[PDB]
Amino acid sequence: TYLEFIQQNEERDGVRFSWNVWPSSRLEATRMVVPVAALFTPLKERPDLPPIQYEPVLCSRTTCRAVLNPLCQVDYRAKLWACNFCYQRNQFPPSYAGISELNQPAELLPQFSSIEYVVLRGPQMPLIFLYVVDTCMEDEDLQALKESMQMSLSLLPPTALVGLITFGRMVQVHELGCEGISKSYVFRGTKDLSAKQLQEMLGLSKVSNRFLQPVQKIDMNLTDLLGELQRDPWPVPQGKRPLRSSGVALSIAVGLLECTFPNTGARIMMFIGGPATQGPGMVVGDELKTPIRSWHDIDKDNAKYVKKGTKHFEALANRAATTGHVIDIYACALDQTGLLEMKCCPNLTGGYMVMGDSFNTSLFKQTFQRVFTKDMHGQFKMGFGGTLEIKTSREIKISGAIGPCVSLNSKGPCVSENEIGTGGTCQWKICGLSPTTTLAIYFEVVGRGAIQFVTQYQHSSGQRRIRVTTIARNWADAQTQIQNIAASFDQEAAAILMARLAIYRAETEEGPDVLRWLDRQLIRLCQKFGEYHKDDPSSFRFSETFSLYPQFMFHLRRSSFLQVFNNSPDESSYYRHHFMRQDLTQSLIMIQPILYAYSFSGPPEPVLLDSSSILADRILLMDTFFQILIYHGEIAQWRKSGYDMPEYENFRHLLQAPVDDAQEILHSRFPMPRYIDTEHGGSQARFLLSKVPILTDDVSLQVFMDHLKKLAVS
Amino acid sequence: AMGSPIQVIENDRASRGGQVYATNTRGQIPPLVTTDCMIQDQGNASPRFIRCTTYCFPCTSDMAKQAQIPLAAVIKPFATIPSNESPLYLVNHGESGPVRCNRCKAYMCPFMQFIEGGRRYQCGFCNCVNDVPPFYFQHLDHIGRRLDHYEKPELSLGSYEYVATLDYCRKSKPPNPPAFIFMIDVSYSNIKNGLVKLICEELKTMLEKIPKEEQEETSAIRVGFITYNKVLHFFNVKSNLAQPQMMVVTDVGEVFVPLLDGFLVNYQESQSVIHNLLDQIPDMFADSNENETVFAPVIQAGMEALKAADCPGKLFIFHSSLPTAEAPGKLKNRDDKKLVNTDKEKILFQPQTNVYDSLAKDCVAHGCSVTLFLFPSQYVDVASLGLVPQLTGGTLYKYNNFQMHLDRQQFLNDLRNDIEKKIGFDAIMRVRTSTGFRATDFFGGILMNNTTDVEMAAIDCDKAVTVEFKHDDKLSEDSGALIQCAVLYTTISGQRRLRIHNLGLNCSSQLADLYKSCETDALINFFAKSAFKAVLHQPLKVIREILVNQTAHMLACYRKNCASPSAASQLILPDSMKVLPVYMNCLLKNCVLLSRPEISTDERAYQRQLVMTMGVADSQLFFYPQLLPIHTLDVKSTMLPAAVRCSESRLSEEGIFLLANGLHMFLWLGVSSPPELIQGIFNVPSFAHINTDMTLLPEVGNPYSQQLRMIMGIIQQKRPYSMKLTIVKQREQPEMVFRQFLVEDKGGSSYVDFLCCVHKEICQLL
Ligand SMILES: [Zn+2]
Ligand SMILES: [Zn+2]
Repeated sequence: TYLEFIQQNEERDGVRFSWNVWPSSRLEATRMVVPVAALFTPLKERPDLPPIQYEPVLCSRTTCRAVLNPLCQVDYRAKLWACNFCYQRNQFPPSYAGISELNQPAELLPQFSSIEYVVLRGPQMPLIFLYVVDTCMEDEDLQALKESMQMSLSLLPPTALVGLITFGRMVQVHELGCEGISKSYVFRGTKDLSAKQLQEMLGLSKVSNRFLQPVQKIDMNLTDLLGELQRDPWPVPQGKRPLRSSGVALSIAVGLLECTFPNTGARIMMFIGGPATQGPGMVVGDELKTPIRSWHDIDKDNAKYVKKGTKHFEALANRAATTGHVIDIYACALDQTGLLEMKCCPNLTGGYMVMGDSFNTSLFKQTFQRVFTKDMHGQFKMGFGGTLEIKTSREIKISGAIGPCVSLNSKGPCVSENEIGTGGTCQWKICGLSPTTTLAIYFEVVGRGAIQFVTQYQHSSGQRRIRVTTIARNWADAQTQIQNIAASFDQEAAAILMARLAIYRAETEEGPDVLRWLDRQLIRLCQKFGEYHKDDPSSFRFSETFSLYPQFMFHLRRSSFLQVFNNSPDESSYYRHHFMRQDLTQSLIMIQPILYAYSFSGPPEPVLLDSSSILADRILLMDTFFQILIYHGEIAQWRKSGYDMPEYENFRHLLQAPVDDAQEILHSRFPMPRYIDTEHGGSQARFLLSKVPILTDDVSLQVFMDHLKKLAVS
Repeated sequence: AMGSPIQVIENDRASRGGQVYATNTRGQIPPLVTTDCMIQDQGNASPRFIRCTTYCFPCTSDMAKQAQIPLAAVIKPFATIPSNESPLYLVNHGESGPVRCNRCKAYMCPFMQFIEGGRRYQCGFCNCVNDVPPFYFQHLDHIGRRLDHYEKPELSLGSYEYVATLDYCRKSKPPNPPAFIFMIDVSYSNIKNGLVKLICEELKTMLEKIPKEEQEETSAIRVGFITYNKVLHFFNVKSNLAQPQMMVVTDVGEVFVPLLDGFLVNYQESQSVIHNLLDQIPDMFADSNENETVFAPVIQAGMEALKAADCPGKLFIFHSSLPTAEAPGKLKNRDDKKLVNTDKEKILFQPQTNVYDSLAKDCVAHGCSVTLFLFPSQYVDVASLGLVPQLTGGTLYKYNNFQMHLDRQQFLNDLRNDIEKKIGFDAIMRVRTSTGFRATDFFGGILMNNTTDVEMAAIDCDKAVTVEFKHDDKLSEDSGALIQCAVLYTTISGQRRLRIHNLGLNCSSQLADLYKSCETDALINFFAKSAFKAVLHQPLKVIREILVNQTAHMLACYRKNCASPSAASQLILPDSMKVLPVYMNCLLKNCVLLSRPEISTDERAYQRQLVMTMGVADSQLFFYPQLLPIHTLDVKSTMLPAAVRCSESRLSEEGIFLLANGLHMFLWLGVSSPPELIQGIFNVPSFAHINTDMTLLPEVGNPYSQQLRMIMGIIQQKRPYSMKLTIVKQREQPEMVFRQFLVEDKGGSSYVDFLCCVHKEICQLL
């Protein structure tokens, strides 16, 4: 089955291609509406694999330099192997000498198409966690945030280096381990600073410090300091906002590591409780009379701080990426914090972006601890400073990537001229990644084709490692075997890959022509792979490999990811940040939420995301990735009437049945979603009904297909 | 054969010491500053507060230009009134504030003639007529004297105090009590020479002695703390702390204060937290290897802290060496000889950067005063460092080549003194005169933006301002010349207050009365500050010529207009100016006006600033030292020994002497000194058994050592700076430094040289 080919390749190689059979010519590849592209998750969870304890054998050609893999022919008599990418003849290391057809090395076995090596760099470096704490928040939020920070401190390895920066009207870089007296370095929260300046002013050498010190040495001192921290002392006048210098404190945070520990793994965890009011990075004015930017404000050219503030964090984000450090942003506040301006920091590095109402909620405390999830061996599920290089067969050229990445602008034979997204390169830099981290690579065409994904990352516990993934797909003559190509179509994966593209166009200067282009392709795909007689819309039918794709486009073009004007600018940034970060499975849940139905007549079964599925005798469980909603059908009266009564044992289990699954999702999912319990006529029923020339308006799914049906046949 | 300075001082002491000087007469001439006498105010301001160069003004402008006698007053407005003399009263005139002339704006004083049944008073200064306000009215007697003339001190006394209503305050709001901020230089220099521990260790004890009035139980002055070594270390010492915090500021280009609360706190509340800080700071920087420091930012910060607290204050800076670190106020080593015959010498006595003037203006605008304890060992540019302490009205203490085993006691005594000093803050002095003349020039540790208001950030009991008058219109020999010095200021308890000084002076068209009413000690005071201030603008050969020619022009005018006819071979001097040639000749011998050989530019700049703040009692001594014979000293029956002329001719190889001028105190020992005395004072057998380098106080000999210790104590009594003792063996010793204080010797030209020099140009006028 092709559905088993997809499931077994996503599970084995962490890859999911839009097509598993490629056209043998650039021309016919262009006419296919969805390009040859794949969702690659470089560190996919795989407990079946051993970590191989030696260096990967590499192709001796300098321009190729690929890794030995099962697709490489082997002549055990001559002790040579031929690289399947450039065809170079390659000798073996003398330690392999005893290699034979039956006792071959691991990297050649097809079971190990994806494999991980353990490198021997020689320097084992500790992890660095730099806290950057906002102190302009009620004593509730700060006291809870101190507990979340003391908790994270307990989970870090003993050798890890911790560092504390706090800010408010001022910015303070604290000296740790300085006992008998508490001392800190202070800077005006209104003036920018470079890393060289900060290196001099703090009195540091070039390239443990007094500011970054091991956990085991300073556990007692930092927890005492953490517990003694109190709010920004400077008072806040009426009708005014606190002077919060978030842009400056981060510029000092990035610089503090840039001149002490460059080119190593580190997290700059910035916790903010409100918008930055004292520039640079200034999000909004200090007076409460003016409100924070709205999508209509920034549209009317009426948000005078956006362009200035973003360019600060923009340049700040590139500095951190070029240095090799992660920037997390934990932003809890009853209003916007400026995530739109700061999104580049967790987007270009591998940082997390966590939103919230307040740090004293079950939502935030739980979400923050999931960051520090440990694996089966007590090591964090984090990796740092990753180089993702991609080699392709000489008939394929890389367009570019989309997701948490920064181009290394390393040209080569695999780089295409016309590039897509973060293109013009064969290498990307991912500062912080997790098993879930998922990019979108885009390819171009000009007996199997092959692609290799090599990822060198710094695993926790300071062990340098290299993750190698080598995949192959079949060549096909599209003038003779369209059917063989259309059978390999991955409608699920092709849906995300296009949404991945359509949202990247939404950040660029391009406007609502995205919907216009998004439908131009959808129509093209129906005309090519659709069964129909011309101008007979009713005659048109879908293959079952394609039927779901138009419904995916429907829920995408009407989703939050492209219709921002019902959300805040920070919300839209929160959504897009996670979507271009997720594997296929969770990405699908985002676009088309999953709706389950529970009733006395049968087990829980997924149902259509339409108002027809809303029935009086039915409990619904909706799952968009960011919220979990439970809807009681007009069952609501059975609930309000209290049927606790021992006679109705079953009705007590029907109410409990969807909640029991909801608690399961409320521990597994990393960005722990908002929970909603509502019912028929409830105030919060709004969150369900809403989730239930240009091609069409906000029209139902049936009319969407009808207009699509009659266009594809003409 | 001229009357020596000693002969004049002891003469006036004989005919005026131990007598009550009652200031009840207009043109009354007070005794010399060198005559210990009791003083009763009786209507005129005491000569301890204000003295004049002439207590009888010339009535017209041309008459003053004839005599060329500078008309000036030396106002020491908070001078220490002795315990046995009547103190000032504080007058409260209700919500209205003190009664003032509507046009003259002079305060109600005994110079106000009440007329018309007491309903109106005529002003004594501008002869304007005012309506007596209803709450202050009283009938008048046959004379007119108000019934309460002797009851209300503002109507009977020359010196008293007023309560200042809110319209006399910044922002029209009751000011806040001041704050002391202690800022310690912690470069390797002050670490090594053990300075840091001492200040800190010694500081714990000293804070207790912070000034406070009798009416309050705890001092209202708050205390702040700072350390630095090219970087600023602020400190948080809030009361609710177990351990003091530190906040280090590195942006020296744009300094700021990182705190408001926990900085400037009440000592008695934060006592344990402060002692915990002072215990640590020695260890904290014990291993600092930093030499470069900053300076102007330190003043920049302590001033900013005071503005942030909306309060006046005083900065206690303890500094070590030349500030070189790249920052505002960065001073270079610029000691290059262009002093004589250059026309540009004025540069050396001026600060290098332009910021120290602006910085000083900012401190005075916010009531911030800087006092500086400098511990140099090399060039420092006293012209630059001390400019802000001078303009802010603060003091400057320089300890050349500090060594702990010697200069410790000297520094601690200067430091205890400056804390307990009776201080007023955010002060502005205004000197109103009667009709015919006005104050036109001011000299002192002051700053002035207009031409009438004399702004003093802080002012103590030792400060003194010299004020010059010029002629506006013709005065009246009937009414004479009036003076009213008013000092508005804020006290150490935060109250707004006016201290008033009234002085009447006589007028006459007869030049005889003008010369008959002159004071030399005050005339010398003016000429020094006039010449010292002119150092900044004109070559020194110009300044010395002006002083000489004005002296001869004063004496010739007396010769050609007053003296009964005498022979041409005689120089004729008035009794008021018997010693004026001696003293004037010593001013021209002083290193401020002398030449490069063997004297640092720092030493010239230090003395140039010291004199600028002096009262007449101090300016007299600094220019003519006191030379006391100790060998001939009576034993156990001792007042102060009689003084002896300042010359090597009055020393004996068998003698022991004590030279002091207010800042240094020398003990001189002849080669044939009686070994009996050397044993009873130094506890060593012979003369050759002493060490000059061991100038610490000796103590053992009961018979004399106590007699020598006793006379040193009474010399030091009235002296604000505690003097650096320096012991001199007679021959081939550090006597060269000593000989410069023998001011009647040659060294420039001697005394008899300048007399003969005066008499040539007194006849050149012909
Ligand atoms: Zn190759
Ligand atoms: Zn008047």
